Amino acid sequence: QTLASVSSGPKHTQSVPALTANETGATLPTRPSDNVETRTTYMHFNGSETDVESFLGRAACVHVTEIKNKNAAGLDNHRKEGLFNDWKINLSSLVQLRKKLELFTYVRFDSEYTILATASQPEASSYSSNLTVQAMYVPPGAPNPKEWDDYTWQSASNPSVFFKVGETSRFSVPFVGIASAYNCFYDGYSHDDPDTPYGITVLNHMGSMAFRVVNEHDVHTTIVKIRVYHRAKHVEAWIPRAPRALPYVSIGRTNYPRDSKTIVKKRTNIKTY
Amino acid sequence: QTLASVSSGPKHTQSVPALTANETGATLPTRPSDNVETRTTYMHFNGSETDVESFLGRAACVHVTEIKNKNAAGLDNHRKEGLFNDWKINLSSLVQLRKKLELFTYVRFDSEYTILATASQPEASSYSSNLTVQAMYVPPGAPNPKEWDDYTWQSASNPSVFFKVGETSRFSVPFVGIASAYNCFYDGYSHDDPDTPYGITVLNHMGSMAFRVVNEHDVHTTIVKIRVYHRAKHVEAWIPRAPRALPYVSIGRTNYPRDSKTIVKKRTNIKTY
Amino acid sequence: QTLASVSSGPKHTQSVPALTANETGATLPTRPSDNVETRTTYMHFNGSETDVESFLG
Amino acid sequence: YTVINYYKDAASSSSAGQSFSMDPSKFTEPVKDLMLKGAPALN
Amino acid sequence: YTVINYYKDAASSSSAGQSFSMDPSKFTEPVKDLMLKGAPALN
Amino acid sequence: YTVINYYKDAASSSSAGQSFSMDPSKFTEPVKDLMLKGAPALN
Amino acid sequence: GYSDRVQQITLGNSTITTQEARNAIVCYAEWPEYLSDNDASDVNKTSKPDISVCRFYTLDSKTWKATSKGWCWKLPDALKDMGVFGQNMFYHSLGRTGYTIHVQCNATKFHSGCLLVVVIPEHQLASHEGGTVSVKYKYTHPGDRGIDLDTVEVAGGPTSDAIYNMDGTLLGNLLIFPHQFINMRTNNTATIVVPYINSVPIDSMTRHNNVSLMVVPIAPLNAPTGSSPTLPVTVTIAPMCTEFTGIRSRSIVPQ
Amino acid sequence: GLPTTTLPGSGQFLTTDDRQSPSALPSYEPTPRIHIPGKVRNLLEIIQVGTLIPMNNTGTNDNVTNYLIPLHADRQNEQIFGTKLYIGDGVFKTTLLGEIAQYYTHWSGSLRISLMYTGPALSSAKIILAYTPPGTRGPEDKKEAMLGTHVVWDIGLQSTIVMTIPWTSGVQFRYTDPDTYTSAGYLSCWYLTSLILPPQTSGQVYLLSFISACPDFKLRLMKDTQTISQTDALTE
Amino acid sequence: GLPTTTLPGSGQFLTTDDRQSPSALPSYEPTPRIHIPGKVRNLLEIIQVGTLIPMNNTG
Amino acid sequence: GLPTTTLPGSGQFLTTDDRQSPSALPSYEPTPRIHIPGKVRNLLEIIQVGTLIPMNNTG
Ligand SMILES: [Ca+2]
Repeated sequence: QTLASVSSGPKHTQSVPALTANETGATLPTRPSDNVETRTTYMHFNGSETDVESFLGRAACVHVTEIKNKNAAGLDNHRKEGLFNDWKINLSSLVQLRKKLELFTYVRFDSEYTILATASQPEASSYSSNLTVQAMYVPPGAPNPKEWDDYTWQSASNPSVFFKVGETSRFSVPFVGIASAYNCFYDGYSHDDPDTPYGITVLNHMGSMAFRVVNEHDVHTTIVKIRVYHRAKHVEAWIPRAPRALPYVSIGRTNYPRDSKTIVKKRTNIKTY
Repeated sequence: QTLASVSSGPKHTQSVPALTANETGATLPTRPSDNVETRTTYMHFNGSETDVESFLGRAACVHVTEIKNKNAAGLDNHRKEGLFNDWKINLSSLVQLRKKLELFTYVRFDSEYTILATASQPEASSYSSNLTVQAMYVPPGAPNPKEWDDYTWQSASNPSVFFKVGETSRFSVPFVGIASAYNCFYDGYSHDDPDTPYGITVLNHMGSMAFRVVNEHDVHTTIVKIRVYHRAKHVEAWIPRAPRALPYVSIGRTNYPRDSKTIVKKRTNIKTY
Repeated sequence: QTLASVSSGPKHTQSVPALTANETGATLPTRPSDNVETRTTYMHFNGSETDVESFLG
Repeated sequence: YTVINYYKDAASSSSAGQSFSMDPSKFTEPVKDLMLKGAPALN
Repeated sequence: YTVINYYKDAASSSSAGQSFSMDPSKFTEPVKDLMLKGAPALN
Repeated sequence: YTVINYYKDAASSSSAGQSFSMDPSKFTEPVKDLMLKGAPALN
Repeated sequence: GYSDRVQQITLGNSTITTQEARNAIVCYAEWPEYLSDNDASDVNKTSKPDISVCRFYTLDSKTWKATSKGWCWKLPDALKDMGVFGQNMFYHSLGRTGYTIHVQCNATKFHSGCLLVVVIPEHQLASHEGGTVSVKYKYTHPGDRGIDLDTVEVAGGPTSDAIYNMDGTLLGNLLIFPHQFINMRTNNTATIVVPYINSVPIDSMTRHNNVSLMVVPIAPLNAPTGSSPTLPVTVTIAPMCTEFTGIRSRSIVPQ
Repeated sequence: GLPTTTLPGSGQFLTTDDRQSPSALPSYEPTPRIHIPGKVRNLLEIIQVGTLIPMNNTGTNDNVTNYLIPLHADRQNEQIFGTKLYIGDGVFKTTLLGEIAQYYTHWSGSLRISLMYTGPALSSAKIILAYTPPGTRGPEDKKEAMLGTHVVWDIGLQSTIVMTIPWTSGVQFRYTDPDTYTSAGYLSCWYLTSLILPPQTSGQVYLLSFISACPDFKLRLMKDTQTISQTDALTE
Repeated sequence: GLPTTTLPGSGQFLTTDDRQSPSALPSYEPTPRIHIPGKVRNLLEIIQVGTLIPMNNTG
Repeated sequence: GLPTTTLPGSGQFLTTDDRQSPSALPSYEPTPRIHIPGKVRNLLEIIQVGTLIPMNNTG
């Protein structure tokens, strides 16, 4: 038992806790017993669910993509045809999690990736194909796939997972930052150039993931949609910031819509209840 | 804590570590503190990921083959028809892993084989057949399959695995070399003959693997593709060599394309940045 | 370590292991050191794979 | 309850426990000179 | 390495170990009178 | 973390640990007479 | 008073001397030694001729021209006609040995040029043709002559590409192998002690070369004005800790 | 009949996992190990060995002359060579260090550059080797260059000069793949005095440069290289 | 070959579970942590900080 | 309800594995062993016995 409130009686002192000076920049821990006669009560509470481990410890969808399985004969752009796809791992494309991460400035953690692949056959097909997807972790510098069945899929040194459509794949990934933490924000540039981008840093690089169906083609086309979920484990977060108020518009940019002008709800009278 | 660098101040000695003699064939471990005033810093690093166990400890694709399941009635060459196939286990057909192995001269390890079999029905079929593949380990000297359902598949003494298409098979294999290690290179011949091959030695033999679908035939044909992955465990490697620069052209031969003449990137001026 | 072969030198004895009598129905365990000068070497082998449990296992 | 790690890498393990070392002060009273509730904020 | 039997019947258990009690003699020297390598096979 | 081998054969086991017995010298200083950094390479 | 530069190597009834050395390399930090019982397989007794084979044999000289590409010798092949060593090498089914390789090239404080002297364990050569064509036995078994890299390529022989190490790898990375340089301004010679390196305890000395000594000009030879534009290159080699086994009738090889 | 629950990922084949599996050859006895010199335990062992840099990148075809840095007599204040410090690219890409660095994603550590003089014994020279940390342009002259990490080389008996490139960085790891934020600076060479040849001598003299890593070095996040590929599987 | 019985829920992906999984990058060494002021452990830490209320909601 | 993860190879039938299985005849009592001369334990036992070589291969 920790006390939520203590028994407190009347006052008539020179010690006035009700008065302070917010000019100082401080917020003194006043308690109701500083301005009211109180009774003893117990916290009966530890605050587990608000620990940052908790707060960022659940899987959230961070990306949805699509691939296909057709007959690649005569097709000159496998990527455009949808025979394989990429994903430049980033956690700011889907907004639900992005607002959570951004509550802090620097963030360090391990990742638990769960990949779901569901299939659909939108047009006339005799049966539903049982496909196998390959997910390849392509670190910057490794050769990029160009065709759905390149030498690249050999993946001799790049980690890859093979799993069935309808199933799910799960693996953990260590904190892969080149610095001591990930930058939720970065008020800088890659080099002092007049035209180089701002904010986006390799200091947030987590990689690129490549996807494909390992099977050949049937008579029909099968559409595979991939959903990537991320869960943060072994979390560390520094420097809390102001919540995001305006809509997001772009990945890795604090840019906000210019026609968004009413985030705060309005009344008519400051006196109404 | 191991030191990455020590604190080091100005110098004016007769002890000149900046000067040496590369004629000797040695590379002395100079450190930045031999030519610069330094500060103390810590390694904060052990070098786990560069251990050869690590380097060769991940699965890499070492072969892709295909088999089928039709009606073998009237077919006189089951092998050509694709009712069963072979594979003379070798780790130099796919280049990604081959360049890694060849960084060393002799190499000793255990193998962890993972076999994936995916199916495809390229032409009009009512449903997708659920097939079972048999993978037989055929040591040199054992009788070779001739038909898809020979007495050979009885496999009374040859190890074999049965698994379903869409699934995967995994087993380990002990170091099966007749010598103390595997030869990544061999500057020799089988016997002193003027016409016998060069390089290729039974000293690299790992075997031959036979594949087939155990099921009979349906009304349609089913195409099964087999991908074999190899992972090295309990690794030992001796005598490091120069990396491969030129493209590979043949299995077990150091031969390289004769029209490949520019492996090193060129400038215009040795002075440009 | 079990010995595969022992060091063995020249001979000139009355003890002739190279001669026997197969009429008896026996096969005496001669070793190369009975007819050749040898060096010491180790079995480095137990014979697991030839156990009948293995053979029919 | 019990838990034994089945993997070699530390990343593989499940969630870390509750910090129990909360301290809102770095955020609520980062003042140089200590201010005591009840005494004049500014003298 | 470890192994515990999950079944009641002895038949259910895996393979028996290596015999280590090889003795080719019953097959290679089943002679009544002992013959010594090096001495006259027949005297 | 814990690991017990479920199989009889040594090949069946997972990856071997980190060697921790690195020694670049056999490759970087295979000289007969010892050379000391700081002293004349050739005298 | 002694120097890293002046040295004497006495092996059998031959003594070599150099007054301009640059230390010497002992491959993989290992000195030659005979085969041990723990490592032995073959039950036979090994023959150790000693001082009759473990002495220095001098190969036919080479001529360093300003356009020279390099030279390659294969061991034990290069010493197959060298006195009692070659004899023993063809009467036994198996042999084993290490060597002391001494490469010589003297000049003038006015010359400049640099040779790379390297020993490559298992130097599997690439063919002139490429594809699935193998380098014919006789081309990797030139004997004392060795492989002269600026000779026109023939069908079934190796490539003549020093830049590609005749094997598909680049010249600059040849430094990962025990090597030594012969920098005229400094050097005079290069000495390399080679232990037995193989995946088998003992082997056939005729169907397999364990190493190939390579001498490659890196910095072109540049002689003083009015001086002779060439310099000879001499290679002296001594087998050490030699063992032979499987004696019988003379081995029969192609040619 | 022990109640269980299977988890997400069940049945997946992650090429990078490490578990036990049954041996297909039970009871089999591997050949005994014999001693073999030159055992490699870690890749960090071999990148400490210096190999030649093809600094004379000029040309169209690979040729032994790529490793030779030309030097000219009676030239003063002039520049000998320049290059960026992209170990996964440019002149360092084919070297042993750059070759192995490209199997990993991150790198960190100090580098060793040796320059070996091959000119006549009766010649003389004084050269200046410099390392310009990131943040500016490559030096345009010796004056600009000498303001950074540098070594003045006096050519003599001691044939080679060794300069270490101390880890000069904010972030603790740089990418091997050329990325702007993680660039390592420049490297350049100039005459501090000039090359002087003796009578009866002429032409060009060359320098051989070697690259290797210091014990300082680290490489992480293993990946596939761009230095090898194929269009079809190979056959015998 | 230990007899088991799989339970309802087998194979489900509950975004809120917390279990071990294999590391895709085995043997990898994360960058060392450096000291960084302003560490947040619980959200209850930061809501104790007063922020302005837009009470003049009019407009 | 103990959380598990099934691995590659699950369900395969490798003729060469060695594991436990349920007995189809539980409680059954095998006939007692009687002594029988000529027990063979290893194949290396019998190849030490010499047999005739058909050297006159002619015919
Ligand atoms: Ca149907």
